[PDB]
Amino acid sequence: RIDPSKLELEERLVTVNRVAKVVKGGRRFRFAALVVVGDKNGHVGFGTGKAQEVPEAIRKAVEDAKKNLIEVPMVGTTIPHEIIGRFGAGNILLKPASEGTGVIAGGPVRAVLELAGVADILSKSLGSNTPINMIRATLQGLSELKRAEDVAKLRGKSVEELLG
RNA sequence: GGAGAGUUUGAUCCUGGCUCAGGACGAACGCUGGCGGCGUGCCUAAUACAUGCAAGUCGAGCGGACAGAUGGGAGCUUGCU
Repeated sequence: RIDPSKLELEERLVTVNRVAKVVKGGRRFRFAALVVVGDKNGHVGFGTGKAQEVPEAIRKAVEDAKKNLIEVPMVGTTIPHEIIGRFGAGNILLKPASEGTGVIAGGPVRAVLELAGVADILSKSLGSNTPINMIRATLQGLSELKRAEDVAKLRGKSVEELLG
């Protein structure tokens, strides 16, 4: 479903890109923005930020962030299993680990996983070093996650039978 | 038990290069330098070497030399032979 706006969003920015456009006179410098937005309890999202200024792009990032959020399973403050997302030439894989392992991730990706609350991820940016698509490389993989009690309900099977 | 970042462009994504942060040296150089353990210390020339030492041991394997004086005796200077 759609995640409601009845939460506590923390919304720290990642990068700012100044982005041009060439008219009869000369250039026109605007700014681009993207802000990873969420709580620390499993809801992550973002939106684009476009303006003619610095701070109003920060404002309009929050709108589509509250229009588009997504939820992640938090089994033991980890991802419950291993997955590899492949959206648009930026491959970023996701590996779970033990609870002491911290958050080892790429630059913009590290400002995503701490905005999940999930603190145990190994990852490695296989694909390109572009900030929009690396975040698209994360949530697309995080969308394809599964829960332990859910797939047993999908299989019509016991949850403990998935473990033993 | 797996971090990435600058760069082609007016601007964007890819693509693709190199660059960079890290870790080691039997390392050298520049500048400085108080000490203590533990460890290494000719990779090039297996090129040439002054000087000293680096493999001898058994007299219970053996002949002889080699000193020896336990005493014995000799010639006298009492110093010796």
